[PDB]
Amino acid sequence: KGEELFTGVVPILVELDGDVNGHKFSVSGEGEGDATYGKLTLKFICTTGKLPVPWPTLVTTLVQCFARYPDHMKQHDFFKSAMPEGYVQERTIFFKDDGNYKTRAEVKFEGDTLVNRIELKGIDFKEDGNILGHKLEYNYFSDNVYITADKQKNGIKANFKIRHNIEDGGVQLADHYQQNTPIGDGPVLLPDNHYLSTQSKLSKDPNEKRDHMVLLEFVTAAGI
Repeated sequence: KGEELFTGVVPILVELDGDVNGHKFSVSGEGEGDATYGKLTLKFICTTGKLPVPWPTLVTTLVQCFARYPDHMKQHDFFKSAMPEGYVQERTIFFKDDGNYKTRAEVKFEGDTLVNRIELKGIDFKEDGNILGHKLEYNYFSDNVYITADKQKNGIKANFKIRHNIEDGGVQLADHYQQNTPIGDGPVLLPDNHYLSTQSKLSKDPNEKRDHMVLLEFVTAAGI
C-alpha cells in the first residue's frame, strides 16, 4: 500500500534548519522523485544567505523512499512501507579528523507531496578544516548505504562512508551512522541485509545568484 504512492512522479519539498559551530542557516529544496527509475531531481537554496559549510557535506542529509527496489527485492523496502505516515531518520556523520553532524528528520506525505523536514547540529569543527575552510570539491560522489533490520525499534539501521574529494587531491572521509523508525504503528517491511547504490551529481543554475545546489541523484537497491 505504501509502495502504490511511488508508482509515478512525486513532488518533493525539503526544509533544513542547521547550526554548525554556532553558524545558523536554513536550506529550502524543491524537486521530484521517480522511484520507478530511482531518480531524484532537486534544487536547494540557502535562504539565510551564504552556506557556512560545503554543499556536498549536506547532500546525504537533504529521501531513500525514492530508491528503485528491483521486483525480486520489493519485500525489503522499509522506506515506502512506512508511508504515508512516514519515518524519522537520524544520523551521526563523523568527518574524519574534524567535527560531526547530528541530524533528525521526519519524512512523510503532506497530501501528494513527499516532505523531508530536518534539523542539523554540527560541533567540534576546525576553523581551518576542510568543512569550515570550504576546501571540498563540488562535483560528484557515489557509495553504498548498508542497511540492516532493527527489530526492537521496528525500523532499520544503516552505515556507509562518503569520500568527499578535497581541492588539493586528498579525501575528506564522512562516516555515516543512520537509524530509521516508523512514525505510524502499522506493519512495516523489515529487510534482509542489502545496500542502496547512490550516485549524486552536483551542479549550478547559471541564472541563480543565491547560494544554491542543483542535484541529480540515482538510488538503486542491490545485494540480494
